[PDB]
Amino acid sequence: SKLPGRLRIQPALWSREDVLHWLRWAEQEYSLPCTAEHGFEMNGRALCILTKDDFRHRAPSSGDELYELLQYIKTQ
Repeated sequence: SKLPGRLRIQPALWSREDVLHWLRWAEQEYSLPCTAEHGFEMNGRALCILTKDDFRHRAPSSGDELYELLQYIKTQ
């Protein structure tokens, strides 16, 4: 329920591995269908430039809550 320590940095600094870790953490945290781990093959700087519509394109069932989760982490 608490964010993994490696993800406790501004997301623009996340590695590609961190992004994948984040998606797996979010799927567990939100009970999501798990069909999203391989639609964000990019690091955090790339992830942070995607729009909400891009998230919906890449994760049609969960993109909005993933985007909103990322937006919250960007405030931390």
